[PDB]
Amino acid sequence: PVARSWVCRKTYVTPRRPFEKSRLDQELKLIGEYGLRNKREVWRVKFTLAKIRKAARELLTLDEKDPRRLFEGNALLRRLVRIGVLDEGKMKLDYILGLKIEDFLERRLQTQVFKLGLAKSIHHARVLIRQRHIRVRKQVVNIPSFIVRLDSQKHIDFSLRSPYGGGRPGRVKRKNAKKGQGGAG
Amino acid sequence: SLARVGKVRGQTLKVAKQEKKKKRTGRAKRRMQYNRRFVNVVPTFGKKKGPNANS
Amino acid sequence: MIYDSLDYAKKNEPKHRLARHGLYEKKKTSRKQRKERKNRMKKVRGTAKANVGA
Amino acid sequence: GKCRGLRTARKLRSHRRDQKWHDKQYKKAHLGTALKANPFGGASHAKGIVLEKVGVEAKQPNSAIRKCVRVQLIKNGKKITAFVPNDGCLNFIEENDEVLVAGFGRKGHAVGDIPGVRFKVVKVANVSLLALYKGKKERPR
RNA sequence: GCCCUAUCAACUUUCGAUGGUAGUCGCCGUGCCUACCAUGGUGACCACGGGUGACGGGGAAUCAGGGUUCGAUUCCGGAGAGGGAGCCUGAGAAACGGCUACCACAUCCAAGGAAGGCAGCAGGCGCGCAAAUUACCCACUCCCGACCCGGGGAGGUAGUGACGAAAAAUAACAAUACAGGACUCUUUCGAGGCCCUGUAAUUGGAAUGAGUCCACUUUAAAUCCUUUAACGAGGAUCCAUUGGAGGGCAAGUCUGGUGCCAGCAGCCGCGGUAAUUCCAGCUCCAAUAGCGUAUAUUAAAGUUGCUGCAGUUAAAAAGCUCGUAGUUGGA
Ligand SMILES: [Mg+2]
Ligand SMILES: [Mg+2]
Ligand SMILES: [Mg+2]
Ligand SMILES: [Mg+2]
Ligand SMILES: [Mg+2]
Ligand SMILES: [Mg+2]
Ligand SMILES: [Mg+2]
Ligand SMILES: [Mg+2]
Ligand SMILES: [Mg+2]
Ligand SMILES: [Mg+2]
Ligand SMILES: [Mg+2]
Ligand SMILES: [Mg+2]
Ligand SMILES: [Mg+2]
Ligand SMILES: [Mg+2]
Ligand SMILES: [Mg+2]
Ligand SMILES: [Mg+2]
Ligand SMILES: [Mg+2]
Ligand SMILES: [Mg+2]
Ligand SMILES: [Mg+2]
Ligand SMILES: [Mg+2]
Ligand SMILES: [Mg+2]
Ligand SMILES: [Mg+2]
Ligand SMILES: [Mg+2]
Ligand SMILES: [Mg+2]
Repeated sequence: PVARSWVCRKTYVTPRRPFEKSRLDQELKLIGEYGLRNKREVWRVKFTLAKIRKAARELLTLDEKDPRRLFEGNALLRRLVRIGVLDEGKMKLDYILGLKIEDFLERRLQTQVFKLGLAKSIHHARVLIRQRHIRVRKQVVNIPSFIVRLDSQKHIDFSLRSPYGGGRPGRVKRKNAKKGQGGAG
Repeated sequence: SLARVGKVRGQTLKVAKQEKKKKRTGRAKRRMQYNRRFVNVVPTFGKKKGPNANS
Repeated sequence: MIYDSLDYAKKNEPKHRLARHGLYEKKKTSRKQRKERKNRMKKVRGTAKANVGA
Repeated sequence: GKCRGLRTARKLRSHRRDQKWHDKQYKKAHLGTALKANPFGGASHAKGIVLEKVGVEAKQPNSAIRKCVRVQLIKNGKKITAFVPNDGCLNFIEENDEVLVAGFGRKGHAVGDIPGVRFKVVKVANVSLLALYKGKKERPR
């Protein structure tokens, strides 16, 4: 009689044929390029795109002036424009069908860290966002699966640096009484 | 027969295993794999071997 | 909340919070030694209920 | 189909309802006495007690003597030929112990070269056999 | 408006079965039951009788469209407190954390007698392939009462917890030690670089937590998380396994042993003195904090076929006509 939720859902589809030779290549360039840690993030993105496409391929099944299609396709294009993939001049529900995987990977924040030149490499990115060195719009960010608010913003808010001066004691204050007073003098 | 039990494993030549550097894991393994496939090497001549083809 | 009156505190404020500042002593016996005191005070009818506990 | 009327439903359904009984996977799994005569009784594992160690020849091109263990079960009292998978792991099994038998994997059917042996061995005396074989664990002495 | 069976085809009826009349009981309507008369009622459109590892429905998993299988389990509605019958108080109970007896199981005894029911929360015994703390509290949501004020193992918070599901570490860079290339060249080689990729256990001081943990905070009392001071890693030893490398199916004709022996292998297949398949080294792969092995199962299965199967020789049309139900019937 407890008061809980009981609601979860998987978000990655293992494929059907396991050992195609050509898929492991394209699904290796989509790892070595955007600096990923496994294949689940790939399957997770392709399934979120399949959800977008299959809903659109249910609405294009409908005639014009469908009161359902008007509300749903028009708020769908709002949900894609505000994550900034389609051109806002191109509010027209035929360009959804020409939408590849890279339209979300380019909008990952790990690439906008590489492209905004606020880093060195791509693999230096995940170590930044691990080490609490950035923020977005005065809100600290810890995750490279955070495409959010396409109108974006940079770092930092407030962080006082002292990692090695507040490290080894200036490299000065250690040699006072260590093997010096108790030996020769 | 039931009286030849454990002949070969009992009578192989036991050699100690080696002791070397650990293999990088995580994304760094995937990165080294990306590094040995596309961006640096070219198809040189004739067929393409396997990556273990010590022949 | 409000700052209105010192005396409305004990009137419309729960007693776990008055004792943050400190105005309310609680009990010192748990509920396991209260239920067994109660049931041992349920076997007997008469004056001597007060006679058997603790 | 062969009849195609508008109100011929009790002919179709009382024809399919008979001709389903001539399937093999429907008759073995669904109602019938296969779940009755399963030595496990419709489950995936069973404990047992060893009574003897025997070997079985192999069939054609092959020529060997595979190793098998006659087991009597707990929950019924029947008798099973098991199988000792790995090399030389017969020498870790002593008489009158308990073994945990798992089905082989072709759904109660003869496999490979071994004539009529359904079931295999997973654990011995509550010690996992891959560790007793490798060396991570040791028999409780 | 329902699951399997014709190796269940005829059933019910002075033992109320189907109806008429007058009554009794009961909250009211009736064979619910007595008294008197009549002989009828269901059934191949599957009655009757038997099974069910059957609790029913809201719904869950896979799915083109059709559908198959699962719904013991937090919501609604019924049934039952070892088995069966009986009854009090009370608006309302055939109640069991209420009583009266039998049968089965069972306690204390001075041997005269007495008392009991976990399929309530915890926890043991047992059976098993198979499933957690004899902890804390009325503060939250709510319920009971004579009632602002006392209670509630209903309930809540913690402990166990790899059923499963989401997010996410195990490194990042720079200098020149070696190769490779479009770019300038030079008849090639070299070199020259508006841009390098990197490769070695090469060297450099970077940038942090896991952990350690004062102090708040959180909470009825505490804890985790969250915020922070001091602390805290270069083979950063603060170290990633599980399976496999004949084909199907990604990937060694590498080396050393046994020599149809021991063994692998879901299937074809390997082993008899040079084994790419065995036991081991080296190397190599796929998934990664997860992976294999069993079993139940759905898709693939147009190999159960209404959409959508076959019947000359492969499995397959009664030896032949007649014929009541049934199914379908010209303008
Ligand atoms: Mg493949
Ligand atoms: Mg048809
Ligand atoms: Mg065979
Ligand atoms: Mg029900
Ligand atoms: Mg279909
Ligand atoms: Mg089906
Ligand atoms: Mg109810
Ligand atoms: Mg009674
Ligand atoms: Mg009752
Ligand atoms: Mg009671
Ligand atoms: Mg009892
Ligand atoms: Mg029960
Ligand atoms: Mg109360
Ligand atoms: Mg309760
Ligand atoms: Mg936990
Ligand atoms: Mg916290
Ligand atoms: Mg295998
Ligand atoms: Mg191997
Ligand atoms: Mg395989
Ligand atoms: Mg199946
Ligand atoms: Mg066929
Ligand atoms: Mg024939
Ligand atoms: Mg004939
Ligand atoms: Mg004949």
